[PDB]
Amino acid sequence: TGAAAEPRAPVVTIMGHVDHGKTSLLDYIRSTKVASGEAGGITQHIGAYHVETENGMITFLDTPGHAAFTSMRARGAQATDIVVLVVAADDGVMPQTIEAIQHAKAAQVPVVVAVNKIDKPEADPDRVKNELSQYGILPEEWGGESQFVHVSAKAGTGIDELLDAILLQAEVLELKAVRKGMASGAVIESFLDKGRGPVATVLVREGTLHKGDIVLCGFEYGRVRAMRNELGQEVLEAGPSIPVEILGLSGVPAAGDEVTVVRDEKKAREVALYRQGKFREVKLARQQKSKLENMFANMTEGEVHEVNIVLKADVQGSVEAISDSLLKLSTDEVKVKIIGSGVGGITETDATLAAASNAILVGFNVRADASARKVIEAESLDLRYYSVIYNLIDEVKAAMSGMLSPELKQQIIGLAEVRDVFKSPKFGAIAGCMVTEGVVKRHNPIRVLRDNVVIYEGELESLRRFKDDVNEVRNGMECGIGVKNYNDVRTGDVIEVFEI
Amino acid sequence: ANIKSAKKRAIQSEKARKHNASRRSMMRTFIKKVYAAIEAGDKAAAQKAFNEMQPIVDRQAAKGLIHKNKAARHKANLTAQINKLA
Amino acid sequence: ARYLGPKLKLSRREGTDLFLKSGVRAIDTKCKIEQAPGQHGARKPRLSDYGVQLREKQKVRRIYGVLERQFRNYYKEAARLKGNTGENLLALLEGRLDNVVYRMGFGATRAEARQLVSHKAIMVNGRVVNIASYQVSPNDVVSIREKAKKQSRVKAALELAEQREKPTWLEVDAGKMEGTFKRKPERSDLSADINEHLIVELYSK
RNA sequence: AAAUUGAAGAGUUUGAUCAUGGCUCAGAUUGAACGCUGGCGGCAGGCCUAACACAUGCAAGUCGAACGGUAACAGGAAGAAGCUUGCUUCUUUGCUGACGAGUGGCGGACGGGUGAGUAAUGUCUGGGAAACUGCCUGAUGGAGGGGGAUAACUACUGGAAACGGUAGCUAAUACCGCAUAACGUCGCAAGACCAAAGAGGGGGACCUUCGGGCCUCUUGCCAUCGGAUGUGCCCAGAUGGGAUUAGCUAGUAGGUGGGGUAACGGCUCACCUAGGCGACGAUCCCUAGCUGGUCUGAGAGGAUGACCAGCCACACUGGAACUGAGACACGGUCCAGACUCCUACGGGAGGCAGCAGUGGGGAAUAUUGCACAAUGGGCGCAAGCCUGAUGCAGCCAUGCCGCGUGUAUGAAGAAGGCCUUCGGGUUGUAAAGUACUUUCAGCGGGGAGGAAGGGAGUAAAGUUAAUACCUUUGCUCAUUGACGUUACCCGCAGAAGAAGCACCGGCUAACUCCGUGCCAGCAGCCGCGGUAAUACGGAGGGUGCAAGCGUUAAUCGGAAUUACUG
Repeated sequence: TGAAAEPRAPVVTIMGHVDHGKTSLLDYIRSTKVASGEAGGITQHIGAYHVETENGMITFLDTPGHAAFTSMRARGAQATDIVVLVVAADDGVMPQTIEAIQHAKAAQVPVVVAVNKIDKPEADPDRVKNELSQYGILPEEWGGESQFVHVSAKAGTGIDELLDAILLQAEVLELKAVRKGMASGAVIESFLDKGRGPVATVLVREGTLHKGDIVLCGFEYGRVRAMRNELGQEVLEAGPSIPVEILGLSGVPAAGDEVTVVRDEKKAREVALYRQGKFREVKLARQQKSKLENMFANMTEGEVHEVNIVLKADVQGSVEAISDSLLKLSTDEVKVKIIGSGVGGITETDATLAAASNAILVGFNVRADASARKVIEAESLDLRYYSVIYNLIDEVKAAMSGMLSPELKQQIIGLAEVRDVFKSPKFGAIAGCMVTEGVVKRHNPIRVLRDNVVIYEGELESLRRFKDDVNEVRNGMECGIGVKNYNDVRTGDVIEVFEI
Repeated sequence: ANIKSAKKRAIQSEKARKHNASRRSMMRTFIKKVYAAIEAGDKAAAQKAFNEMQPIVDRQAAKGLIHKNKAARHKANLTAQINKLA
Repeated sequence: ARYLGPKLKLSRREGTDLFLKSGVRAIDTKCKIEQAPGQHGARKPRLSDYGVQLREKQKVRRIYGVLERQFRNYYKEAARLKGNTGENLLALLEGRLDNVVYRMGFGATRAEARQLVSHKAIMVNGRVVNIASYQVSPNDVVSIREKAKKQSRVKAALELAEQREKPTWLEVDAGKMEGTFKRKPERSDLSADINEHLIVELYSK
């Protein structure tokens, strides 16, 4: 209330094809350079960092661009007032970059861009402008108000222009916020900690906070125990501009959503439980449909063989995002499904979950609990943690590829022609043979054919030469053969034995 | 130690420990001289040694290094034995 | 915490008038008094021994407006107290303020009297008592407080009261709208088709 | 006067019966959970599981009236100046209000947490004799004269950090001699031997080296004998089960002597005797903290040991002692182990079973809150500082208790629903209508108590050279509440914002229709379901409870079904 309007620091997100040195732009401004200090060499996580530079104040947010992160780039666009798209003259435009174009226009967020490489001689700006000209986005001096910036990103060259454009682009549009009032906003990323407990990184649209104030995120509710901002361990107050990690919530909330503070917690309890009921009702609803959808007691074909996986990732943002990419590798032949996606770490009921149905237990980042090790070490299971999602997406596929059992044809072991049949009481017949090629074996299957068509098929029961009854006969050595359930032996036909 | 005074107490108790150790070692020495005389059968050496020992088992009692009763037994015990021989 | 539904149903189930309405009307012109509620009211209960005990306890509870928990606690206290337990139960009920307010005629019903109490219209010894179950003692003086004295409910209530049998153990001044709980009522003061010993039997088994 | 003056039975074996005998129900109780539902308040309760592991804050300090002291901030000052001549900013100097770091004193052995270990260096009951015991207390005397050090600091230097190395230098209520020394210790006695410390408040002649002397009172220090409280020790009885455990024991049992403890003692050692325990249960094995009490039962019993209080034991695991009146130390030390954190790679650091909080386990158990205002603890002469003890607040229907969710009037008794032999019955005075009330929630207004003290002055007594000071007791003045928007009282608006849960075949309070058809399903026990199902599922109606109601779990009861009573 009061309709108080105060200026704020613009929240900016950056998108692109992987490798435009999107991270480098931030770290150089931050004077940090945390890049390539982490596993994978690339940024697989989202974070927001506010810096203090003239003129005024500005904060930076970044999301990696990959086929896998469909959700993160979608949510990051609508939350930010200004979007930046990194582009390289060497890279040009790529299908991941055009994917970022749609997120800029659909979120009706104004866009400014920067050329990443002025250092390399084979890199030219004119190529970037013209090729992206075809797309309505990124006009330059054509009356489309969009401005291009040329930065070294390694050289650390201004930048002066890019920074100015960003400040100006936020300046030309009216900045609306309020210093005091009812706090509200969105959640960047949520994860689970062992000592601290469940936490969330929250952008506050209206900037206000207090240790005693009750906060409600999604269907989760609770009082804030403590506040943490970036490196700073404790902050007393937080404005609509700078982001602050929230702590003390009941449980790990959704990867992102609208958060609203309330006066009293008791009034907010019924509301939070109400959202759970709807989410549970649709959960059972989608459960009944998928099972009844087949309209039959089983699958019409032999794809029934499937693989199960168990996943718990430390961060809440990943489990929803990478699972979508994990359902992309799914095929009709082998079906893979996720069971019991966790908010973090590992637990007794999780190891029990993998005990009932055979599955691989994997985590984006996790450590084994003291009670967890006892169960995993006892029963036969597999515990594998992966720093990057790419090494994970490859091996799950590997697990699936192995599952397959296809025999498309075998290699004959030997081929033999039979002559001068003999009579035996046990098998009913013994066909004298002469091996023309290869080696005949006992338990290997055979194909009996006459005039190129197969008269009969079977697997050898007895291979006997003379009274020796040897298990193996080479080529051009007299040999003997008999089999059960074969009535008629005729000369001129050839028996083909083949290994499997 | 974690607390300010806890740190200080450990320092003081170590000083006291080295103080007490020194005086206590001295005292037992002068007690042992008496038992050694006794075991060699000399009245005089053992009485003489008892007279040097007396004031210091008494003093260390007054000073809390030992209790009064300990000082007394030592004097009682040695006195018993030395008299029993000469 | 209070029975809020239809009242004559209760009378109809127990087979008697429970005085849950003012008494301005012959009860038989307001309901089918001699028939239980429901589709099968005409049906007769060939009623077990447990049944007669239950219904008698219900009857007394429904007269005084007491739910089970409080009434059981009333039995416990009657039992603990010296002298006949059954009679002690009725002393305790009859000593309730909502009840006494009704008997002095300040309320047309115990329900109405209870509302008077809850709504801070009743004083005991010139002190405001607003809880219905307040136990009233010999020599206490309960009164309508000055501001509640012009309520027309109270005048009507005192008129009807004047037409009921007049209780011995209360001295009521209708003009002042004050009255005095002289003494605990004896057993002989209270209706004789209440079977306390049945209620006593129900709660000992 | 009163204060254990109290005790129920039902269903189910059979065609039926009586007996036998188990199963099952009605009852109370719970640190509960789950399902449906959910308005307010008072009081209580809240990790029963992993004695699993823990990020972060906080949970033990305080005294300048013991001491050298200034680095912070605060004034003050010869003298620098802000100078617009009384307002002042900085250079200086501990001059003082205070106070970081340091020595020193007292407290860190209490308060708080847990129940792992322990069938006995435990607990309970009742007794013993060989002992110590800070602070507080009564008694009687000391409190003399000296000495060598040291942290801080200064200079030089090593470390990433933690924390060091050299040499200087200095104080004390730190530390040590010497004297003094009995109603003390040793000794038959004669004799021999043992301690200490100052610091403040005020002041009359008197005066100096202007520090004080000296006068005076407060307080601390030493000795010895007591009191009080605390603690150590010893004996007897009782305090779980198992013989599908019957033998156990070399410090073992005792004796002598030396040593040892605060003290008795195989506590320890040497020597000697050959004992000691055990079917009245030793040894071994399993389990477990004990009690007051708690729940149940008419009782006798049975079950049990959260919350409150007493004792014990433990403090990451195993071991150890140092300091101290007290510890083998919950936020001390050392060693070893398990584990974790920091690191510039060389080295460091830590222990939530304190209060919050986190991960984990689980069917399941709360906020990283406010305040020292009150009671109580530590330090201090005090003022005061510290106190996650405690007082309070938040969360959860977890339980107990209270209250509300309206009161009265309202008939051919409407519409709708339900049953019906279509006559009518019912839901039902229920609803609508009509008046009427306003608790509680909402909103404004006012306003107890938990506050005793402590602070300035004042006056009187005891003091004393003294009207100082000190201390006690009266007087006035101005003040101290985290809870707090307190309890409670007054006003405003309108029935307005406040009803669900299980059950209805017998046991067992509550019956009909439709659907289904040995299916779908119910089910505490018997037992329901194949065309009339009061037993399934829906409906209408009804019964029982009610901010709860059901289901599950759990102890005792009924069970005279371990029977001492019986």
